[PDB]
Amino acid sequence: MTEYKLVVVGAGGVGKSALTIQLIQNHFVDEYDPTIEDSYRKQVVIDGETCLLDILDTAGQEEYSAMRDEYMRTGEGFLCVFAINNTKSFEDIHQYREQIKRVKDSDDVPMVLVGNKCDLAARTVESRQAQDLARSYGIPYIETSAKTRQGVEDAFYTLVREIRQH
Ligand SMILES: Nc1nc2c(ncn2[C@@H]2O[C@H](COP(=O)(O)OP(=O)(O)NP(=O)(O)O)[C@@H](O)[C@H]2O)c(=O)[nH]1
Ligand SMILES: [Ca+2]
Ligand SMILES: [Ca+2]
Ligand SMILES: [Ca+2]
Ligand SMILES: [Mg+2]
Ligand SMILES: [Mg+2]
Ligand SMILES: [Mg+2]
Repeated sequence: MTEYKLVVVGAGGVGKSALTIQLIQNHFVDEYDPTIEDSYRKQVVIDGETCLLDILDTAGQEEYSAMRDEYMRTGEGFLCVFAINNTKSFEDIHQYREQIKRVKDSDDVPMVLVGNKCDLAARTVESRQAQDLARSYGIPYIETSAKTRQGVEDAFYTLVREIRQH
């Protein structure tokens, strides 16, 4: 069957792991344990296709990011995650996208922009600002909450749909 290799990237603490674990394991991780490099694999049916998701959950903390580029280079699509209550994480997205372009050696890489923690009201990134960023990259913007599950399946499945367009 088809395997989709997804890679989740973004600044430390934005909820990359919590999103991936909510998708795969159906619970919310409340604590913050910084990631080095973890992988998850699950067979799912997406738009009627039985396929295998292979998801790489990467480090956002600089200290734990050694060799992240070597993990990223295998990816077929990238979830570029920021938190809607973390303006710096949103600003960081451009540098993650530049890194993606470098590791894939391409200006045309399947990606989705994800604004996580949308259950929180300390919003400093308005939807329209992120919509505009995503538009400049030619990709969709989706908001998620790893805590409530809002948008979680949609974000990952949208990334699969973006890979299918390439
Ligand atoms: N309210 C709320 N908290 C969230 C959400 N997603 C993650 N968090 C919280 O934010 C913290 C960091 O989440 P985590 O998934 O570890 O972040 P990360 O991006 O994987 N960090 P790292 O890059 O260091 O591995 C945790 O305390 C987690 O519970 C969300 O959607 N809503
Ligand atoms: Ca594949
Ligand atoms: Ca929990
Ligand atoms: Ca390269
Ligand atoms: Mg993590
Ligand atoms: Mg503002
Ligand atoms: Mg699209």
